[PDB]
This record gives sequence, structure tokens and C-alpha cells, in this order.
Amino acid sequence: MKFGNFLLTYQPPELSQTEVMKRLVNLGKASEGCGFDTVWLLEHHFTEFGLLGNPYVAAAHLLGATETLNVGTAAIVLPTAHPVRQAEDVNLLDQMSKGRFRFGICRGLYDKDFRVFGTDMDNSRALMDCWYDLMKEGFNEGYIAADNEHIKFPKIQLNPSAYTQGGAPVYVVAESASTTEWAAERGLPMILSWIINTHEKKAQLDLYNEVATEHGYDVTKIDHCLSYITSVDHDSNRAKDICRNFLGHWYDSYVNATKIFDDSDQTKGYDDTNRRIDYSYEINPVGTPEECIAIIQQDIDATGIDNICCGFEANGSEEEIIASMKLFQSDVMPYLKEKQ
Amino acid sequence: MKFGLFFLNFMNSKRSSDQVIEEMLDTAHYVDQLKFDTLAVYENHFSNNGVVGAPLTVAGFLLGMTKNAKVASLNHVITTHHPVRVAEEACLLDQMSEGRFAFGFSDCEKSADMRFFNRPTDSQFQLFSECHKIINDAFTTGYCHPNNDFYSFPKISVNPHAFTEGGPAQFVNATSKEVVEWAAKLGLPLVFRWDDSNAQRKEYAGLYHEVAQAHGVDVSQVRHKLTLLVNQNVDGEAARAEARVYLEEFVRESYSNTDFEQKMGELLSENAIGTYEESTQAARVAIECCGAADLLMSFESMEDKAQQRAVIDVVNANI
Repeated sequence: MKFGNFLLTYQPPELSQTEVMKRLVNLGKASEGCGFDTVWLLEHHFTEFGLLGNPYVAAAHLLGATETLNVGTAAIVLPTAHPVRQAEDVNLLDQMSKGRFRFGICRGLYDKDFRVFGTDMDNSRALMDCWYDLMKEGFNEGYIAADNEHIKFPKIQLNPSAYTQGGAPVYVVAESASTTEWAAERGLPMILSWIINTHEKKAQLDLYNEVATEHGYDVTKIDHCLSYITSVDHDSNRAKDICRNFLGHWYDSYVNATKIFDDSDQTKGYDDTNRRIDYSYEINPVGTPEECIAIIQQDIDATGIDNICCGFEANGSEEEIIASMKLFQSDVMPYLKEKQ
Repeated sequence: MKFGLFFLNFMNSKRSSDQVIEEMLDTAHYVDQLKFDTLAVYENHFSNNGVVGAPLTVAGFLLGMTKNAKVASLNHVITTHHPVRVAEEACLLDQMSEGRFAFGFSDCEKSADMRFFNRPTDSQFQLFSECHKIINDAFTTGYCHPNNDFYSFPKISVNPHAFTEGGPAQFVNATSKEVVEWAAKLGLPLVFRWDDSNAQRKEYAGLYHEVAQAHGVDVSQVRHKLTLLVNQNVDGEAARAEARVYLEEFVRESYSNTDFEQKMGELLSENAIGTYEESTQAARVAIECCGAADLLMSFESMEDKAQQRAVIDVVNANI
């Protein structure tokens, strides 16, 4: 199937920013050496949760550094940037890499991103939906324009021209179902939380499906994704331990990210949470290989999806992060099998 | 005394986005093993004269792809952008490549662009001057607090912070008299435009100097660069015909029938176009008129790869 390495660029309290940038590049490289066929990047501004707030650029560095590896942006936050500028970037990316770029998009979760990038807070879905069109249009026509409460710019030419016909492959990181719907309407492949479970997942699908179908798509080729967090070790106990700590941090970090909350600044115009996450390691590849293998097949056999992408930063260190990917490469990788 | 390349990536009816983009990449790969110390990329939007709008990206790709050259964005128009993006991108580039990225920016030239990006003009310069403050703050502090008539948001950290203390090496592009002033005050190098007349570079050059003086800065150190187009052929007429065919649109675009003929002949004579003896001589005068410590040439116009590639070795073997 398809394997992917997921990278957040989360900064551990013991690693300095530099340290993290270095480890970040090393992993991007090592990826393929470990049997992974795509490296996926998360985008995140101003905090330790993610230091890498410009996936296109990062992507270009690794894409350039490699012959065959694939790179994707797990989550480009659609609204916060200018469609034209994004189109040019994806297009450059696609053309320079010769089609090795995966354009995973997302809607936008933190406020901050919006209060600073100066974008429309409520319209979050509209925007994404709209930006997407312009971009789309630029993708095969070769031109772009507007005319809405969103933006307004006249017909311009677009360079360079898309390498991959119709543009780079698009993916949606969707949790909400309004969003599950949105995707389906255009039948886009997608990425699944690692916080949810089998039923939950399988259930999002169906939903995706009744739409996909209503619009005549072949659910047979849409490549979705099983995204997880991984912890491969022989001591199931360490694997899970380590993992438990990670999620404290993650969670805490995650929370803090709801920061700029002291009212002396207006987003007025001119120009929250879920439930238990600390136990979500029970539904992901954490523990011995045997344990990982099972947990995975299960989601597989239930969705049909053959692309699972994992994140190993939890092991923290650069070394451990590797061992646990090599472990997986030898011990989990071989043993998985396609759907029903 | 440093040398290097630069790509404008002009596309035509004869060379397409795909062609150019590759050729560029193809060349950066070659040069890498030579003594060229820098590669720069020209930012251009919505026309055939420059098939790149995000110089920082390409920069990343080339950075990821090379082992020896510093790589730099030639004229990143920060005037039409969000200083944060900019800063994040820049430190990022500095961080990932570990000190091999140089940051050349600039104010907005084409009027339009400014319009297309909601940029009013009544503030064009101040707006520019500002973006830089910030970009610059971050670089130095790892943080920022705008609160200006241009931009306001709460204070923030701007990650990744920056490898290089103070930030990557910076430079400004010499587009207006008022910019060389400002730039001089902070005592920061410039990059002289190959499309500008020898005289122009002079004024500016001098201007810089005069101002550097009057305020205090000891620019004895500052190193500026200059960009020039190279094109040599043992048949001077040929090198001239090719180049004009090559700049034809650039000129109708940028120097609006001001005397297409006049302007053109001048670039045709001031750039390093001709036969070796013609080319080499012209370089020389250009350098002298503006006093640049660094020369960034561009061998693009040369259609035949072998010759183009043969022009490079030559310029290489010099050193």
C-alpha cells in the first residue's frame, strides 16, 4: 500500500528551535530509507506545537533534496493566504518536483492564524470553498479572477503552468461533516483523525459515500487516509508510557494555542475542545509490533483505504524516532494486507 | 570580489514555463560545481517576463538541491506581502539550509501589482519601510508587535527563530531614489538593476555614498552587487539580435514606448552583450560606474545550450 511519515515540528521542551529544524530535515530525508513513500507536513504559527508555518517552502527544500520521495502538506490552512499566491506556489512546486507534491488542505482551527494573517473568521468554510475554486480554475485554464464579498481582482495570467494535469492532487483534512460533505461534493480524497475510531471512521466514510455517489464518483479510487500516531517498541509498556506523556504535552500545547485572548486588539474588521484524548493511544499503533499490526488492519478491513500515514515524533529523540520507524518498516510494514 | 548567477526566467513563444523552469534547474546543478558563489532568483508576476512569483520557494528547492552556493531571492517584493509570512519563510530558509540563504528584497515597481494586492499608494513607501521594520524585528528578536496604521496584532514569536544571529544576510534592490536613502541610513547593501542605465547606477551609487556619510554609517565594508546580462557570440550582430528578440517584451512592458528603440539600444550596449572583447569590456565599465563588489550575471538569452554553457565555463575559467 501507501505509507507516509507525518511530521508536526513540535518542539519538545528540551530541544531548542534549531535543534528541531535540524531533526526535521533529517527525518524528511531518512523517510524513504525507511520504506515511507510520502512525507506530510503540518502548518502551524507562533507556538511550540508546530514551528513550521510555511509548508510550501519546507516542501521545496525536501523535494529538491530528493529524487523520488513525495511530499505533501497535511494541512495547508486554506483561508489565511492569497489564492493567487498559493496557486503559483503549488504550481511551481508541481513543476519543479515534476509532480511529487500532495496538496492536503484544511480549513483553519486556531484563531491566532486569523487575527494575525488578517482573515475573515466566520466565513472559514466559504472562503476555503471559494479560494479553492479560483485556484482550481487557475489550475487548468491558466487564468484567475473574483467577484464576491471575499476578494476582487481582475483576470491575470498564471505562471507557471501546472505540471500535473488539473493541478496537484488535493486532500482534505476533515473532521466536521459539513466538511465531509464539501469534500464528497467534489469527491476529494481525505485524511482521518487519529483521535476517532473504527466505527467513527467507517461512519464518516458512509457519509462521504452517499454524496460521492449522488454525484457519480467511483469510491473505488478515491484515496483516503488513515492517519495515526505510532509507537513501536518491544516493551508494550514503554511504547504506551512514552506515548502517554506525549499527549499530555501535545494536549497542553494544543490548548495554550488559544492564546491571544486579552482584549486590546480588534478583529472587528478594517484590515472549544472535545473530550478525552489521553487514552487515544488505545486506538493507535502503540505498543509491540503485533499490537500495532492489529490495530491497523482493523481500520483497514473496515474502510477499504490503503494509505496509512504515521507520526513518530512521540518517541522524541532523533534516534528513537528512527528505530521506531525501522522497527515498523521491518516488523509492521511487511505484515499488512489489503481490504476484504 | 564575488561572482554568481541569476534567473529571470522569461518565457516566450519559443521557451515555456516548463522549459525555462527546467533549464534553470538544469543550470543551477552545473554551476554548483564551479566557483560561482551565488544564485539568485527573480520574482515576477502575471506576464511572460519572469515565470516566478514566490522567489522564496524556488530558493528552498534550489537550496535543497545544491551543496555549494548561497542562494538568494533577488527581489522579493515585500511591499505587496504580509511581513510575517515573509519573516517566517526567511528564517525558515536560514534554519533549514543552515546559513546558506541570503535575503534580497525590494519595494513594488509595477504600479498594478500594488493595486491588485489591495495596496493603496498614498503610503507605498512608508508601507514598505514598515514591513521591513517588523521583518527586521523578528529577525533580531524572534518576536514582533506591529501596532501601526498598517498592521495591528498582538505580540508574537515568529518561528523558526533564525539560525544566523541577526537573521539572514539582507539586501535591497535600488528602484527609487528614496529607497537608496533609507537603505543607506541603515547602511545596507544594494543591488543595482541591469535594466538601469550606467548613469543611473552612478547617481544612486554616489547618492548612497553621500548619505552613508552625512549620518554616520562606515560603509567601507558594505558590499554591493550588480546584475548584468551576459551574451557572447563571436558574431556580435547575432548576440545583439538574440538579446533584443529576448528583451523585446520586457521593454514594451516596463519602458512603455518611451523610445523602445532608444531604450533597447542602450541596454543592448550597456549589458555584457557581444563578442568576448565587447562583452568583457562592457562588464568592466559597468562595474566601475557603480562600484559593485559582486557581479550576478545571467546567461538566459543564449538559446543554444552548448554555447550558453560554453559561455559559463569561460567566465568561469577567468577566475
